[PDB]
Amino acid sequence: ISLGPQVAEGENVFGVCHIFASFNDTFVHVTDLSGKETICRVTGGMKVKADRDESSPYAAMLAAQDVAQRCKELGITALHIKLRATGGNRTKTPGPGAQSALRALARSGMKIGRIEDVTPIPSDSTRRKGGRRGRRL
RNA sequence: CCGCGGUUCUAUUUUGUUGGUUUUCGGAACUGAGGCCAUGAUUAAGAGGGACGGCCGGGGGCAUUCGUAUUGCGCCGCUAGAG
Repeated sequence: ISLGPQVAEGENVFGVCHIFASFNDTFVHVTDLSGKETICRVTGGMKVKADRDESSPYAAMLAAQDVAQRCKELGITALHIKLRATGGNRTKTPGPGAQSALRALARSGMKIGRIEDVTPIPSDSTRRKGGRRGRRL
């Protein structure tokens, strides 16, 4: 009770941290072992007010620390991690804020379980946006 | 190729007293049974066609099935952002 379980010292509680680290934004989302129930979600867009640094490591680590103190407020100790890119037909790589948010969570008194990639990879996608001539800049 | 059967006609004869001539008279018309030919098919193209045997191949047509992705929908969670 009291915003946490009654688990003894012998066993620790495992959360799940979805790090949707794309370009232009990074999501850190802590949930239970099914993901059905959520504890906290903080993103760079709601942490920086410059509209450009939504994917910056500066805003990403601040998001990670905020969900970290909230997780400790709920007594969450261990944390399996699911890293996720944009996926689909678009980019399949994590953005800049993945490593900063990951490092911030470790250094904020949290424990780390297993990191796995849940990036959506199509067998073969639909027509990707941009035309056949690419994005001529 | 060689002889022996097997048809229709025809240059000439002179069986000089006319007549009848035998003129098969000579040769050419159609053919059956033969003999002989060393009897008679160039080779099978590092040309081609076809067959046969085991494969081989995102070759093609039809039918069936699997995969996540994307988009949309319905609940649940949570915050004011998301893009």
